[PDB]
Amino acid sequence: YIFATTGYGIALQKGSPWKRQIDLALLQFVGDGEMEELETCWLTGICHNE
Amino acid sequence: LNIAVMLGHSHDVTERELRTLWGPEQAAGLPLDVNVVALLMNRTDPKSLITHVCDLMSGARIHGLVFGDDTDQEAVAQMLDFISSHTFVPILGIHGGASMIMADKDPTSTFFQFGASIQQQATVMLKIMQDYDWHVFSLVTTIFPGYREFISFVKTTVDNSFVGWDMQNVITLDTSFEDAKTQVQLKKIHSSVILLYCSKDEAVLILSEARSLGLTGYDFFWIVPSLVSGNTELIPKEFPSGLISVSYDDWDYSLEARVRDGIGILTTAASSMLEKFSYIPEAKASCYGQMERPEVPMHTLHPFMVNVTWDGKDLSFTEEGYQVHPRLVVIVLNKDREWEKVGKWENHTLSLRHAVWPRYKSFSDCEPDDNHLSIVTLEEAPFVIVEDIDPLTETCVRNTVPCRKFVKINNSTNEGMNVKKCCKGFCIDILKKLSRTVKFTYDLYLVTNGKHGKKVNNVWNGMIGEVVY
Amino acid sequence: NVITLDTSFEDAKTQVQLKKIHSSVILLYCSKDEAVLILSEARSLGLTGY
Amino acid sequence: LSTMYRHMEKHNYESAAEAIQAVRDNKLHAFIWDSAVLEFEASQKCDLVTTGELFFRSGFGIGMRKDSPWKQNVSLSILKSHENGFMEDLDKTWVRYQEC
Amino acid sequence: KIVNIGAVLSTRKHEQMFREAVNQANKRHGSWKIQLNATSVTHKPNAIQMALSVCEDLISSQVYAILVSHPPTPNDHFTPTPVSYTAGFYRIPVLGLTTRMSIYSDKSIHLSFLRTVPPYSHQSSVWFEMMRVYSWNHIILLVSDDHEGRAAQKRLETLLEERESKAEKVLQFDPGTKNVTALLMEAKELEARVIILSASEDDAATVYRAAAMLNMTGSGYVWLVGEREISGNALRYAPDGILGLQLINGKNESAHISDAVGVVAQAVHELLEKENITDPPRGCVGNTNIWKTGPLFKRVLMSSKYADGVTGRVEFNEDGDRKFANYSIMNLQNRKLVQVGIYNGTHVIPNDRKIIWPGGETEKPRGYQMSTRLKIVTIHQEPFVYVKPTLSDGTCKEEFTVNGDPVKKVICTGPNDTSPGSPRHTVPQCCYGFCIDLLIKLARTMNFTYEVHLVADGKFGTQERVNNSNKKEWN
Ligand SMILES: *[C@@H]1O[C@H](CO)[C@@H](O)[C@H](O)[C@H]1NC(C)=O
Ligand SMILES: *[C@@H]1O[C@H](CO)[C@@H](O)[C@H](O)[C@H]1NC(C)=O
Ligand SMILES: *[C@@H]1O[C@H](CO)[C@@H](O)[C@H](O)[C@H]1NC(C)=O
Ligand SMILES: *[C@@H]1O[C@H](CO)[C@@H](O)[C@H](O)[C@H]1NC(C)=O
Ligand SMILES: *[C@@H]1O[C@H](CO)[C@@H](O)[C@H](O)[C@H]1NC(C)=O
Ligand SMILES: *[C@@H]1O[C@H](CO)[C@@H](O)[C@H](O)[C@H]1NC(C)=O
Ligand SMILES: *[C@@H]1O[C@H](CO)[C@@H](O)[C@H](O)[C@H]1NC(C)=O
Repeated sequence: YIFATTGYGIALQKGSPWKRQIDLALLQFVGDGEMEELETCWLTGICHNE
Repeated sequence: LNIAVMLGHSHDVTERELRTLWGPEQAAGLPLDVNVVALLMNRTDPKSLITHVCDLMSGARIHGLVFGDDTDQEAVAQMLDFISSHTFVPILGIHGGASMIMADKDPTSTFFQFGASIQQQATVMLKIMQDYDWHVFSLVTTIFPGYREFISFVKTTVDNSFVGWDMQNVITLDTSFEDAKTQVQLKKIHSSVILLYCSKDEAVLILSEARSLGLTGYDFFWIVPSLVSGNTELIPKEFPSGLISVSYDDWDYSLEARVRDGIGILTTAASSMLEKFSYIPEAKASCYGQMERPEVPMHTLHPFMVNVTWDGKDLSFTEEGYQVHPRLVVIVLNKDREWEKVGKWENHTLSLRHAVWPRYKSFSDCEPDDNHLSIVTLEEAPFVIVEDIDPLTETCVRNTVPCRKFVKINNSTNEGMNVKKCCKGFCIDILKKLSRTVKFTYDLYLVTNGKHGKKVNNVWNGMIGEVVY
Repeated sequence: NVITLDTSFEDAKTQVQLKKIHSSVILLYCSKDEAVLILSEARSLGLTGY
Repeated sequence: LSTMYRHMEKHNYESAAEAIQAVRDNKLHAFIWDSAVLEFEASQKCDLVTTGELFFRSGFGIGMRKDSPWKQNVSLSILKSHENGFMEDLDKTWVRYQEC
Repeated sequence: KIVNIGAVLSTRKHEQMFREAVNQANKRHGSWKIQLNATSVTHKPNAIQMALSVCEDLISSQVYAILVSHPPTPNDHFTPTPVSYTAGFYRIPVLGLTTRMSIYSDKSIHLSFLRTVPPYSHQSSVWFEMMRVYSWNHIILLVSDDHEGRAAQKRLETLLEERESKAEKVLQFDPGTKNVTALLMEAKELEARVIILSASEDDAATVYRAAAMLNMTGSGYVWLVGEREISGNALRYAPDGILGLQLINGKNESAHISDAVGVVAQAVHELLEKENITDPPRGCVGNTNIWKTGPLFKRVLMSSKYADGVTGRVEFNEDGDRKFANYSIMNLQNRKLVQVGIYNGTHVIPNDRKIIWPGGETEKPRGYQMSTRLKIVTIHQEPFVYVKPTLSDGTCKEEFTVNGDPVKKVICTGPNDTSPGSPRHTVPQCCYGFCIDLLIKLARTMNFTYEVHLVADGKFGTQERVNNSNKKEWN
């Protein structure tokens, strides 16, 4: 129910030649799945009930 | 109807004349038989060649010209192209000075050499790299005639391929005799396989720089183009061994075979022209003069060089005069400085390899290394699986390790070709994980004697026996 | 590992020794006279980067 | 998990409508597609159900050519629509419906 | 220290005047000792006789370079290929007068050819400089199927790729084809409004004739025309608004010959101090070898600098051609040529005269007209794209949501049947849903004209393997 499901991203510079590499690296990491361990060992929501 | 051939002084005259006479008489009897006008003279000068052209023009209207050569000068090819352009007479390129092709064919010229363009050499090198599973590139070039378009072609070919080659940028040398910026340029090279687009004169200095910087190690590989390796008999002591190159030197086809192929192609073209149009071609008033306006009412022979087949071989030519199926034999510099054939390319434009990987060591210097170690594995457990490579110009798609397996041919013979195989499983993943920590090369083999085995007759078998021995 | 230079005025093995250097921070134990030549070799090989 | 292609390639259909029709007709035991589409289909037709929590989570987007000068002017408009409550209203009017 | 320099010249008057010039130059500047005893030959129309005369009068006369000049008749070709080919046997350098064709630019065809006339690569560099100083983004290129055109296109691509810019569309012409209407309209249906031509005079005329037919000479269009494409009938067949080019002191045959001989008169001294010199044979018959000092001659010629030339300092590129040549922009005003843009090199020197443009505009058109015609492709997705057949009136039925609001609908275009191997018909469909709402929002906010289209195969499109699998093309 988030009003604005935005994100964080990376703050680049106007005209900086990094939009052709940073986005590709992020997409590769998402596809290969290197964030599951990070989100499990850095978010670790304790309050879970079922 | 009238074909002339020019030969050097390498061999005798009467035997060459007899063979040229017997050539067209072997098979494919044309309705209009072609004669033979063969001359053997050591002299190679433009005035002599133009006088010979005039004489053969006066010689019962010779329609085709075949020129042999023994030197390595490229100016004779240029003058032959000029003569063809100003005479509209098809001339074929044979072994010798005209072997190397570097000038674009004139639209009004009719020339078809037996050589191959660098683009074909580029894709042959790419196929060799695919066979060797060398996915890392290092493109170092220099300012040379037409090398920029070669770089553009190789880039637009590697990026368009599904192999997924390395994205290493092109490190082009600025000018010769620097001694300061050359080391800076060589610093940026951090690859394992390096492709060279260089000249013969600059090859000595670049190899000396590589030897000084120690770039001739076991892990590093070198690729030499055809033009540098044109003089096979000329092997300087400063050239390290292992310089793999591709050419079509007289190792499997001789001058007689080349002239047989040329006369066969000419006869097929003449037969096709006669079938299309019933008109005997005629020359100009002079050899190549401009007394009258240059006009050719008859159609050019370029379209007739597409559907050409001789003795079941499609030895045709493209619009640029390049051979559709060139020889392109692969020559590797031996340890004792010799060139040997390790494959061919005529098999439907595919690549053939003798499957001999380790052929490089410390040639420039004296420092042995043990960076290449063989590994033996079995396929009896759900941890190692070997699969046939998919026939879609790809090396087991992705996440694979090259493998070797002795596939038995007959129930008696025990000869096994080194067929590349896939490598996947838990052990393969463990080895790949260890690779980063050990930065070591791998040579993966398979057990050729059943299962692992045990000590039989005080002799171990399988992987244990291979390790012991 | 320690990459020890053999002797001065080689011009051939010095580049081989410098090839093995693949680090970012380099410690030098050298003399004043040989410092000029080693720095010239580093400049030729471009080891004085940012 | 490279063994999947030994079965996936031999059962590829032509369209999502054909795939869902086959699933409804008890042809395919399972189907793989985006979570939102499957959830909407399950909500609209109670004969289907969605299993699994999440895997390979991603997002949609709008694709333009690299030389198109309409990148920032479209991104700003999309963000304005997202922050002005248009996206939630569209989701309610096109995704949120009766739940089985 | 006696050397000779050959020269192929159109007329005997030029021969004698250049002989007098070289005789005077032998005593000018340093004038250490006897320098040059020049020999001149004429352009014989018969190729065989010309080649024999050149061999006899140059190879046997102890010469080191050949001064090949422009043919007397501009209409006729008289290609200088034979003399360069003959000089290539001994790596003999040759000095070109006004051979602007890019055939000799590549050293593969002619190993020894050092001309003082800049090739069309310099023209491409001038066009790139004009683009940089005028800030053009949407640029298309028209190149005919010729070697010089291909070389110019390659040079332009190499010079433009460094600024992460690539030509939107490149088309190929033929030497003789007249039905260029399809290519012209293909260029018209593009965002770029700048057209540049590079071909022969006849090809340029026959491709510019259709420009008036398709109203390509109107306002908002900029034409970049080369130096050789404005001459001839192009002046009569081209109205105002043509931005041509011209080389200052480029056609000055006497000045070019004087500069070349002044260069060689010192180059000979700069090369004669070597250990040995490979003298030519005493005749056209007897020697078949090759000089070993050819690269040395090429290096000493290219590395030498001469500020005494009319155009200034004389330097050679990697191809041994003119570098930083003086270019003059010609503007066709009232069917007359006016010199406005004069460029020494790597520097802009604007003039007070106004630069007119086609269509009568007094200001530079930006050439950025997207026309808001953004083609839209939509994939049939059930939760997001509801596709229904249309009625006989061309409009689908109108329904309402749960809240009674009018549901927007967009006319859809696509195949009638998605089954493969069927007679596909592009009947009008009617697709509506989630994406069309945001599309309409974008259209009403930033002035977009959307036209949704379907996909015949019904696939998003990824890399696929087909016949000739080396071609990785997205489907
Ligand atoms: C984007 O919008 C701004 C004003 O908000 C406008 O000036 C600009 O021209 C627009 N971009 C394009 C490519 O039209
Ligand atoms: C000098 O040049 C003339 C023609 O210009 C020629 O006839 C003569 O043989 C030349 N002499 C020498 C010594 O080269
Ligand atoms: C040019 O070709 C087109 C084909 O698209 C044809 O419609 C047109 O009539 C042709 N024009 C001329 C002058 O031949
Ligand atoms: C534009 O070109 C068309 C032919 O395509 C012609 O009929 C029309 O008159 C032209 N417009 C003007 C204003 O001349
Ligand atoms: C060449 O230039 C000189 C002076 O630079 C001039 O006197 C002469 O008239 C020019 N020749 C031509 C043909 O314009
Ligand atoms: C180019 O510059 C030189 C020196 O700065 C000058 O003598 C010459 O006149 C200039 N060229 C033109 C066309 O003004
Ligand atoms: C752009 O949109 C505004 C919005 O009202 C409109 O007034 C204007 O006419 C539009 N301009 C163009 C060129 O479509």
